[PDB]
Amino acid sequence: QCVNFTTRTQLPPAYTNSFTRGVYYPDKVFRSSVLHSTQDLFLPFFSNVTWFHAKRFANPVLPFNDGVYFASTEKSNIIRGWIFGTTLDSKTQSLLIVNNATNVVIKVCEFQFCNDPFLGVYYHKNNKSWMESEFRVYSSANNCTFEYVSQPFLMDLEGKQGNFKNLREFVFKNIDGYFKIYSKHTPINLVRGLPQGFSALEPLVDLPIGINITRFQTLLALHRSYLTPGDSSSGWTAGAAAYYVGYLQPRTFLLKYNENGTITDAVDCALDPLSETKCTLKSFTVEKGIYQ
Amino acid sequence: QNAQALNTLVKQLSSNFGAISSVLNDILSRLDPPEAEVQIDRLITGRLQ
Amino acid sequence: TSNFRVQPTESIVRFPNITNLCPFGEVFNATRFASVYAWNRKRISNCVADYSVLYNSASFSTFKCYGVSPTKLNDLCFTNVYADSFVIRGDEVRQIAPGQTGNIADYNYKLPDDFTGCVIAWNSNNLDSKVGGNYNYLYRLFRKSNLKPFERDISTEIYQAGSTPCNGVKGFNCYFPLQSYGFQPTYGVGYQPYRVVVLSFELLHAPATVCGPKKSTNLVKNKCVNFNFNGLTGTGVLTESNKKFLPFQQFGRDIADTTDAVRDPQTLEILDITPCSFGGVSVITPGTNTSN
Amino acid sequence: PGQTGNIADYNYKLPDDFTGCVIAWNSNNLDSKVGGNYNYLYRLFRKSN
Repeated sequence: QCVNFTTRTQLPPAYTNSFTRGVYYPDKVFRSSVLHSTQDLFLPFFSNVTWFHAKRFANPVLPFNDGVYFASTEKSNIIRGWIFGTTLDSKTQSLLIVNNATNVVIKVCEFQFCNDPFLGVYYHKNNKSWMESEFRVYSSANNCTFEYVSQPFLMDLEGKQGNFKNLREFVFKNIDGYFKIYSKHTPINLVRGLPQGFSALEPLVDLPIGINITRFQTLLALHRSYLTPGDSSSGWTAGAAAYYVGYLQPRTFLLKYNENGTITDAVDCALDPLSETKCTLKSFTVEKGIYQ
Repeated sequence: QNAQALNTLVKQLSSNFGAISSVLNDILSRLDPPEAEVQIDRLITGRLQ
Repeated sequence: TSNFRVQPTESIVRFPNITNLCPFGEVFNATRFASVYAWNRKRISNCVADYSVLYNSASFSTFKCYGVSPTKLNDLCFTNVYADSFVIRGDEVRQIAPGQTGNIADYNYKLPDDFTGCVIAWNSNNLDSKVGGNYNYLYRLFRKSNLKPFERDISTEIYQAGSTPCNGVKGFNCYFPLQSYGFQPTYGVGYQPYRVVVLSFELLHAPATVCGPKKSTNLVKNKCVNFNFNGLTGTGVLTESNKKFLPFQQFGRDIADTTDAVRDPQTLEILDITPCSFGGVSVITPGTNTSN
Repeated sequence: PGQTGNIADYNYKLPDDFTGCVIAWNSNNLDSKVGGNYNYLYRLFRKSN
């Protein structure tokens, strides 16, 4: 059922701090303990990210410019997919991605998306369990010049299915007609903010789609129970999650690979003058003195 | 000072100097000598400087 | 006097184990090449990239390559390869090249400056030129600015000529984005259509499974060999190491950008490249007057 | 010199330096006969170049 409600709420965009976030492997080369420096698009340190709350219909249009960061602190994986493109009204070609228990369908068709797309899961039906039910994400798929499926990509980490929360961390990059994705998931105990640590995001897939992308939708998969009346948009208004949005731009990071080849720490050459000193001097410890 | 001079001498081996790659084994194994000679010569001039 | 360096005792080739044959036969001999305003992105992959049937063959009017020698194409393993097939005019044959500005080189198809890869062209009088009128092939003229390389545009709206707003199907000072073609066998050079396919590689950054029928020689260790891993030549003394390569990490470099670690494309173990035990020789010498 | 092709790699090759040059002109008036000019041929491959 591709029908929606006129509005839910004028989303208050609460912000939070991305302490040490947006660090991902910029290359496909293993490196031992070295201090490399790459001119790749990262998320600048200590940047305000648009903390969107799931319980209150956080599924707006968001300009996807020069790549966009993404996280999700949640259990049971409320938010699933994304809807990219530059026109979104089937007039021009546009991307589409989903995620569910069948497989993560990735398509580039002249889709006609629904105003409130998500994945409804009518559960406790004839088996006292859960089973994906709804597919109200789009209506038409007339023209198409791409497709992909790999497997149901729901990376529920160990921990007996949500002792802590599953923190997805995702980078989507789109330059010179190549859609690039990096991902990692780590467990934490913090409920509202983000922890104090350095996370490195490995690549997972590239797309030869070359489609002009300027937005994304972040399918939240609205569902609470199979007895919630609604107009296919509201009714399933229950989200115990949150998802973050962060832009990317040129940031000449200075990456510190340890002996194990992992990016232990990083330095941003525009966060502050001291970090620019650490960059020009090309180290992490700066002795007393004056540097140009 | 000695260690820094040697380190920058090593690090200068990873520069293109205008060539298509900073390693000779990717120029020789991807270009016929007639037009690989110009890239090898660019690297020669840069590394010699 | 001179320098002592050990010589390689063996030659080694280590390619992925594959037996498929690449779609070049289908790609080049397709039924009807698409219009130049919307070309095709056919991701050839996981096949023995035999370019012998490409360079030893005939009827290819122009087969010239940029950055890759045609005779080395049989020895290079590509991360990905793409076939951009379309039809152009005789005056556009030069325009399918890096730089070389023209009309279609600035309107509907552009190549980057590096363009690791090349193009193949041949006439299209025998298969396209009919006296009935080949208006089925078109191309865009201007989209208020220049386009970007390797990006398509299949939005068949009405774009204004400029300085005046219109709508509908026709307006004064408001044109139509496309322009038709007229291929007929009465045509000649500069007018007869040409069938152009564009190959674009991506070399020596990431692990690769697309390259020619070079026979993978057995693997030897602890001896000076002239190894060849996916086309990465070089002398070394292969040993075993414990460098924790991540699944997407093929190679491993040092400060001088020389690979000091490699992974077998057949048995995914972490090797340890190291050049031979070279050195310099000094010659202690009493004066030749006194002794020899 | 250079400019790889079929005959440039099969039956006639020039060195890389090639001090000296070439002259060419059409041969329709003296060779092209409808009878069939099979009197001229060329090699293709001898297991190598």
